[PDB]
Amino acid sequence: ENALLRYLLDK
Amino acid sequence: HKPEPTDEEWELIKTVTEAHVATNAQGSHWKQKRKFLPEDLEAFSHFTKIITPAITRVVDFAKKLPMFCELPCEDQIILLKGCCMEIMSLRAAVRYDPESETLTLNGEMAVTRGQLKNGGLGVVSDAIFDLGMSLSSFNLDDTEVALLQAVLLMSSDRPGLACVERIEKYQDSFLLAFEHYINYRKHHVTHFWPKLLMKVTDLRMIGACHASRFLHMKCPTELFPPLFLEVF
Ligand SMILES: COc1nc(C(=O)NCC(=O)O)c(O)c2ccc(Oc3c(C)cc(C(=O)c4cccc(C)c4)cc3C)cc12
Repeated sequence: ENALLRYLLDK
Repeated sequence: HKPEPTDEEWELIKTVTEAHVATNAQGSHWKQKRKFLPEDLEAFSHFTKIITPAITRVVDFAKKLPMFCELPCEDQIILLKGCCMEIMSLRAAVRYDPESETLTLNGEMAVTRGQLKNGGLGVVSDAIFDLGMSLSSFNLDDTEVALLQAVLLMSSDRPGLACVERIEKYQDSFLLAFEHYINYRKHHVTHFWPKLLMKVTDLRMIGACHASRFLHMKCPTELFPPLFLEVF
């Protein structure tokens, strides 16, 4: 649930 | 005598242009690193394997805009979901070669109209190719493409957004700075600014049909790459 997108945004 | 960019606008143009160039595949080396694809689910396979790096470059582009970074992550998620396919489409359309009648994807794969269409995009392939063809006489430079990307990224009308007005303010900055650059560039095309705004609508329609077709394309979901599913 946006977990990959969330990871890529907060790096 | 139409207004040319302010100093603040020139700084914004530098920021967004540099963000675009740093995240545009083989910016320099795309024409030569390009290989033509020969000849459904099998082109689905080469097109799935390349979508994920294309999404990632869009994410990188957004993350180099300081305006984007002051937004809450849940708004960033909505904005990126709304504009990946519009930006990726634009990035392919400006890489139309009339001679080969190809678009280049990921700075490396040249596809034809039939390849992209049979490959799985359907009528949206015709929409992206016809945008590429009509962008030829526009002669868009890196700055104009970056500003088009910034304008699509900063869409307030995206459903679920918290900072709807902060976003519209950011967009209005990019739009003003973009028009001023256009006034300054003096393209030899009548009503260039009104016509570029119509191209923005063309990309927004591509954004919504990709959405429409993804619904219809569900073919089990573990077959589609994870990040693609996140950005529908
Ligand atoms: C916008 O145009 C595109 N641009 C780029 C790109 O690199 N742009 C240039 C640049 O960024 O410099 C791509 O890499 C694309 C990859 C697939 C694609 O279109 C699709 C195709 C040709 C098939 C399907 C599918 O059938 C499918 C279904 C589920 C999952 C997946 C990954 C694919 C979906 C899409 C978006 C469209 C792409």
